[PDB]
Amino acid sequence: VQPAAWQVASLADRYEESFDIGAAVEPHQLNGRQGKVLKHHYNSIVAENAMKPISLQPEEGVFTWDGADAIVEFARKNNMNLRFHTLVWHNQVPDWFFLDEEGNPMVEETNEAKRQANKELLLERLETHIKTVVERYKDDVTAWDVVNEVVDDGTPNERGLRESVWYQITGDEYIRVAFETARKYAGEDAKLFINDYNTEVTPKRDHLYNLVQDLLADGVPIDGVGHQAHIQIDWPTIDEIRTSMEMFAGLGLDNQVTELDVSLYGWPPRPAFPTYDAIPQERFQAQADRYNQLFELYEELDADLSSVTFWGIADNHTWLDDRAREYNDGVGKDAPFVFDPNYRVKPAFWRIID
Ligand SMILES: [Mg+2]
Ligand code: NA
Repeated sequence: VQPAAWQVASLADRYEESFDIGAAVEPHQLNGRQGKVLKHHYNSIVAENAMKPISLQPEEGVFTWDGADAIVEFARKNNMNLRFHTLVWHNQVPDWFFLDEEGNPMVEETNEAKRQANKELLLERLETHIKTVVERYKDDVTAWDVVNEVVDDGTPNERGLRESVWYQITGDEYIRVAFETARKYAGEDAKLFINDYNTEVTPKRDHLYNLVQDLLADGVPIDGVGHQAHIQIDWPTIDEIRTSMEMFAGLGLDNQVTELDVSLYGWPPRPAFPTYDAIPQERFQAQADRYNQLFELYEELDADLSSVTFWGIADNHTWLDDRAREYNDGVGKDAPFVFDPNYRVKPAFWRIID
């Protein structure tokens, strides 16, 4: 019988000399016990959804600020650092960005001259998006995910870049423009990150390594790498995680762990247990060991790691459940955090609080 999260020692306090402790939040989770857990264990937050491009500009010139503002207000009120997630991504990004002046998808265009025009139009839209959003949240955001997931899992081109709508339309230019615009409007002091998953493993790691070396050499402003750390119990290895973080630190970049979850399953996450109560104790203990080693590593690397954020708060809310449902016929429960669905501490908590 584990105690409630607000009854144990604060994680932020335990790691205050090492790094921020962060959580991804939705507006509705800012009160209640989620609220209470946040104020007690965390000194940083990020918007799980309320700040992605489609959440902020769903039609051109129509900005929808309420959710994001609610999160800001809460960070402000509770003296918490705030990551911005995210200025550019190829999902939860609104359709209108990528349509030509006659409403057709720019990617379908076959004329090399109109494509060039479409590239100028898209980059202009991006610049206008970035400038507006940054200008509003400039004074509260302490770290910016300028771009998210622009590096490919494979290698479809020279630079190892995701051939998303952004790249198909503009090559690598949106990346340069994203950072340069974000620097421009946020000021020299703002911390700009390139955020991604599987940063721990090659080829992707090397591509990002190469890419940030390139961009830096050309004076494109980029302060750090965001390691999503959607990880599993036995993968990636501790040595892979360290090597990625220490490589990027070698370049003078900051590292943050930005969306950490420790799934009870592999990839794809099958077989999942159908409910939390069905999850055998065995799995909470393998997770607990994984967390112990993971936070041993983080603390060891704390010279080069400023923030560790979980992609959620307690196991009642986690996108991993969508994945579990997806790969197990609509019924499936994961449990990635150190607090359970009822805000009680899990074996993993004790392993990282000490
Ligand atoms: Mg420990
Ligand atoms: Na640190």
